[PDB]
Amino acid sequence: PITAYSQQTRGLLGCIITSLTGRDKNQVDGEVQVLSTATQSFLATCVNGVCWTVYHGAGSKTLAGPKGPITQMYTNVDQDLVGWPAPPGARSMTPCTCGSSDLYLVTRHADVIPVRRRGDSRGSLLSPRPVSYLKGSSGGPLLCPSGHVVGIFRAAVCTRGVAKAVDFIPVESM
Amino acid sequence: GSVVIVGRIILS
Ligand SMILES: [Zn+2]
Repeated sequence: PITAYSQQTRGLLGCIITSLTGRDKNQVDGEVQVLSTATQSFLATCVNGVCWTVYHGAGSKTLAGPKGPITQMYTNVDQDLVGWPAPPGARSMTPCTCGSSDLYLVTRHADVIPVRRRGDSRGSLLSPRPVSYLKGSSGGPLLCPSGHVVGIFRAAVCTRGVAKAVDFIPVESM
Repeated sequence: GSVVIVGRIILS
C-alpha cells in the first residue's frame, strides 16, 4: 500500500561543484532527498519543514541550497541526528500519531521493505537483506501503514553481511 | 564542503 520511485538530479561533476559553491539551484521536490558528499551518500527525510538526516554521513556540514549554504538548525552527535531548514519545494511529511508496529522502510533504491517494530528505536526485518541493499539508506524514513513518519533509519544489526534488524531514530525527538 | 541533493524519492 506504500510505493516510491526515485529521480536523479545530478552526477559527480555537478555534485562536486555544488559542494564548493554551496548553491543548489535545481528544483527541489519529494519527501525524501538523496544526499551526497565527497566520501559518502545517504538520505534525508523532510518532517515539519525540516530535512532530517544522520550525523555519521552529514557531519556538521551545511546543505547547499538555492540562496546559498544552509546551516544545520539541529545537531546531535550522540543520537546521530541533524536537521536543516528544508528548502522550498520539499514535501514535508508528518509524524505517526497511531502506534502501529507494522512499519515500512524506504530505501536509497526507492524500495519499500516490511519492518516489525520491536523496541522504542528498534525493528526487525521480516525478510533478511544483504547489508549492501541497506547501505546508503541512512536517514531514510520508517513509515506507518498510512505513510506517516515513525522514525529515521540509523543503523542495522548484521551477521556475516546479512542484516536481520534495523535501528532508527524515533520521530518524537524531532 | 556542503552536502548536496543528488536526487529525490517520491512517495505515495
Ligand atoms: Zn501512524
